[PDB]
Amino acid sequence: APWSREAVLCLYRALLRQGRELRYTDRDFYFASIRREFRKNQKLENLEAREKQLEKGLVFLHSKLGGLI
Amino acid sequence: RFLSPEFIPPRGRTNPLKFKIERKDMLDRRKVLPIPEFYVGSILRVTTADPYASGKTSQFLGICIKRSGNGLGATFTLRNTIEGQGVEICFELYNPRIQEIQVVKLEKRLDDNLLYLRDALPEYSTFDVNMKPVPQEACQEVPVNKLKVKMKPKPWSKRWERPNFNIKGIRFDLALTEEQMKEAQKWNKPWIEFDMMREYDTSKIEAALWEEIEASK
Amino acid sequence: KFDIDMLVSLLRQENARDICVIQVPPEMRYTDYFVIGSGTSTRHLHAMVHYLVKMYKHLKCRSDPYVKIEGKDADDWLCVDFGSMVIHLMLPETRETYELEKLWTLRSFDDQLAQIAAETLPEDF
Amino acid sequence: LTLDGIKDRVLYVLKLYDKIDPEKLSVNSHFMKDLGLDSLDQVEIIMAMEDEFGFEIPDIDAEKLMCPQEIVDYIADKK
Amino acid sequence: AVQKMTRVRVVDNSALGSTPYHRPPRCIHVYNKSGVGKVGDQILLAIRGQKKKALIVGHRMPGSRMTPKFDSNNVVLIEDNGNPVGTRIKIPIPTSLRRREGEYSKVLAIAQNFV
Amino acid sequence: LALCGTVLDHLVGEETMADYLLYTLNRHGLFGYVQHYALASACDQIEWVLKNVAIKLRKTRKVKVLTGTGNVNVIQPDYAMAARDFLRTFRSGLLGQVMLDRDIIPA
Amino acid sequence: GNQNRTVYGLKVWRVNTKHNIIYVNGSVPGHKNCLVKIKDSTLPAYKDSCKNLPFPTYFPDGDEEELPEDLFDESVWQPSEPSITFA
Ligand SMILES: [Mg+2]
Repeated sequence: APWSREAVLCLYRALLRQGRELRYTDRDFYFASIRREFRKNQKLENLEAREKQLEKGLVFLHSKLGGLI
Repeated sequence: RFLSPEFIPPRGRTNPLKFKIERKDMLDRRKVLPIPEFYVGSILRVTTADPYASGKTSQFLGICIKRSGNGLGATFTLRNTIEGQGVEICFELYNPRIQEIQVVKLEKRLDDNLLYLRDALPEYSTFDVNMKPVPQEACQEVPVNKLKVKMKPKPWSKRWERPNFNIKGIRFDLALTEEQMKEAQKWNKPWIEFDMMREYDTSKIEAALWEEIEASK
Repeated sequence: KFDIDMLVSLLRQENARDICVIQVPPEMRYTDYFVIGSGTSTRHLHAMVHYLVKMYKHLKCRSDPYVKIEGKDADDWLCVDFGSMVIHLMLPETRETYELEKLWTLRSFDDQLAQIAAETLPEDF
Repeated sequence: LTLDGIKDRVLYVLKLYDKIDPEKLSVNSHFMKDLGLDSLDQVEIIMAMEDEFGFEIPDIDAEKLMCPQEIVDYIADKK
Repeated sequence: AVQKMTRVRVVDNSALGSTPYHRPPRCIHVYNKSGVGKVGDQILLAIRGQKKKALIVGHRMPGSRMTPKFDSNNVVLIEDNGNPVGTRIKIPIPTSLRRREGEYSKVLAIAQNFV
Repeated sequence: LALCGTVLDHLVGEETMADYLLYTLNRHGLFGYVQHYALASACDQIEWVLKNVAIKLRKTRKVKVLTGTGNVNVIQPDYAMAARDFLRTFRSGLLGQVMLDRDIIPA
Repeated sequence: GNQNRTVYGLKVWRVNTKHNIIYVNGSVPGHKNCLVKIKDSTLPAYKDSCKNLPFPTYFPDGDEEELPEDLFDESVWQPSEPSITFA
């Protein structure tokens, strides 16, 4: 369904990897929120739908975790 | 030799000194910021510092639909459509919070007013915000874009078919039947163009003004 | 001095939950820093807002102008806009419904925004 | 390094994840089938595990462990 | 300039406006001592048999130089407590709303595009 | 009190009232408008039924809608006319017998 | 029309010594090329503000110091200055 299941997981690890480098924010809230995002959406999707969701996550990573200090 | 319109004085009983004083101030701002040559119908990108923030800059790109004003108060309007919402900002050339003016695409259009673009189809009003500038040739004459736009249903902002507007950039044939075109010609004043006391000749004024502008350089 | 570091420490001391700090690129002309923090109840929300404003006036800003407290008529969402920072304090359910974090994190890829399409107006035949 | 320590420490951290509900956390607890941890779920076990033992684990093969014993060896032989 | 009986375009994603209905909303009251309404002025709409508060975010009438003139009279619906009814605004909103006296930070938070 | 025709319908709009018919008509089970107006199948949305009724009666208007680039006049089906005819059929009794006050009388 | 009217409390933004031009805030009664009467404001706030100004009058023959061609008020943004950036 996704561009690649490997990329899907790769994205998550990357996000969580940076998740422990934040300073001015609730580190726990970050983890929790992200988990809900991935889970709720990725469980069932189509090629086009899954392509968009993974793409939005990809840009978030490449934008200083969405400017989230 | 392109003399910017704002320098040309309007006729009246105001003293020439009032204009000389203003020109000196106008030339002073131009040295600090260069105001590029542009005409109605050319696409411009204007970067202005927002006063509602901490000197952060804003950018707006659009086609210059109108140019008006004399002296240090001269203005130009330029339109664009953003997420399917038309917007027009009337900028002031000499406002000291205009960081930069870039002529993305320099050209001339059949008319010197493009207000009718409000009633034309959205395509003729939408321009890409991120478009890169097109090349220009200094030792050449500016191109004249002869595009004739297509209008939306008849109820318009104004009666553009009427002879007083003198619009030459609308496809009247498609949107109006010849019966309407004949009827609209009942407001035509043929004598206007042929009465010699209504014409303001600025050739000598432009010649003297051009010399002064170069001399100050 | 009054800065983001002082504000977050002030918010942490008063024990707010889920404090999120999103930087805003200079391109957007809204604010340098965007702050969202949840609160236990309406009473707690009022206390936090009052404390921050009280500290703000005390903490220098002698030349800098004053800041209004907005949303007092509202019972669950209060927003205070400082010169270069904006803080929104709201209850958990209000935070969940509006999802301010997602919009500013994902500028144009927010799920709610995606659902908002464009249209035109053709005749009916 | 202590082999028993790695096992109990890996088992200790694995115990804490109420997300996995350690109803049966045998040293050979199959992360995927026994615990029903999706590809996403098994990773967070690693990533969280990485924090415990100074990380340095590459996911290339950390997604093939699927049992506390193997991951114990995976780190024991990497330490 | 918005007056009594003007026709308005709701620019939220809220169901109250979003839903296509044969009649547009019409202004019933302008919250000013001046009967006229400009950018940042609240108004009371009559939208689908319901009386609902709203805020003007743009209009077709010219304003002062360096401000944006829109092609439609744009309005956002606000609850009685003052919280916006809708959660998103995809149409550009002028940045003057920030400094006008009043409560506009909530609306600005919901607006992604500013002109 | 407006359903039966006791008060002038334009005081209520005739659009917050046509909806009420569909609710009670469907609620009470009198699925007669489908056959009379040859609708596809039962429904509970005015915009849909009044779309069907309008087409059946071949009635359309030229209505000004306000889009993002400016007002435009677009021909559209008469939602207003359908509401009247839908009301005027009900009141004529060809849509069935009704007991608007029900569960208030039994009690 | 054609009546004597007075405007009160108009600020002076700049003076041009070379051409003897005064820049006065806002509008002044009369048409262009109309002669006007200029005198210090009689409003309560500016009761004794003429302490700083030349008390009898400004004498250029005295030549105590030669004035710049253009005099400005501090708030005024002069042309030829860097563009305003509200940093
Ligand atoms: Mg008009």
